[PDB]
Amino acid sequence: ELKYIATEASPAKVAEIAEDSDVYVSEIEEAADILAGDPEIDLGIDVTDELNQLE
Amino acid sequence: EKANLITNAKVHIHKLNLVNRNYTKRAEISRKNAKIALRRG
Repeated sequence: ELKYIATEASPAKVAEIAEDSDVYVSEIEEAADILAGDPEIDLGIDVTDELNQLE
Repeated sequence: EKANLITNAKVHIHKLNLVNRNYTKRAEISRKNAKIALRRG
């Protein structure tokens, strides 16, 4: 049985499946930040001073 | 598919950027080991 555990807790496979998860994690989180990319448009198209009179 | 041709280029830009994240992390990791090894002598 130690052989059968060591077949499938193989450190050759533990390290594979751990590395794969990390790449997908940074792929998804950065794909959330470009999903919030529009602040760069909002801060750009509106620069309106005039309301300092309104202030 | 010339649209997909311009699409594909815009796709690869994200891969190139993805790796640039990865090596940035390793760069700092290596610098941490250097700082330690100096203190190791």
